Amino acid sequence: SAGDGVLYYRLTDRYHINDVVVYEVDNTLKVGRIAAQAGDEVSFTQEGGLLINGHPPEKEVPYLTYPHSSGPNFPYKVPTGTYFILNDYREERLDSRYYGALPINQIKGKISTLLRVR
Amino acid sequence: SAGDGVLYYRLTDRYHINDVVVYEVDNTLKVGRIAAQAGDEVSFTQEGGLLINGHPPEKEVPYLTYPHSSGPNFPYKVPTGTYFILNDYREERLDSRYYGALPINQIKGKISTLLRVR
Repeated sequence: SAGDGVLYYRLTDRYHINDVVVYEVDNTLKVGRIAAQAGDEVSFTQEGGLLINGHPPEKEVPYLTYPHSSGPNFPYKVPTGTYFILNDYREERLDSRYYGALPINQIKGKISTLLRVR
Repeated sequence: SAGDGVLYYRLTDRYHINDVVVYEVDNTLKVGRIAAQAGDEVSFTQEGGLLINGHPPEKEVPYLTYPHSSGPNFPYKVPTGTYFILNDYREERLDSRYYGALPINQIKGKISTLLRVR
């Protein structure tokens, strides 16, 4: 039946690494995770491993991560006030691997919970 | 600082028209709204108006809605067990206007609240 169509907001102080966000690139609203923040250096191994400040993150064990051929040069320094976003399905490479890190106005908010039909 | 990276789920009985969902098309996680459900007929006016079962929905007043040239034929009958999804920025036309209505396995869940930095 008809819902009221009201998406609520809750104000928060800051985002965290690993948060699931709604992000906007090319006027497209997508979902991904914050992988790095201002000042971080993002790099790749040839074996598909993400490196952040020269360390392989513990939470990156599950992911096989390849660059986009037209994205930024790497190693990549995340600018002030921006967030480096990665899709959890890493073979959809049109995240910060193509766009670079995103300014905060392009982060629409964090998803803490999804409601889901069984 | 580092968050725990846990997205929670809450089980719900069903989705509603106008709900904001995370949806998957071409292995891409996107955000849009449920605009129509199984059995509904979706049509367009030339002036950019969505019609659902031959009525212009009250909540469609704000939206200027054009077809994708390679999407389904319209009028379009929403199949059993599927959801017709529209992006709120309607000029990003790669929603059900291109893909058709989506089966439930391609609806990842409903967003009720976003957490957002001021």
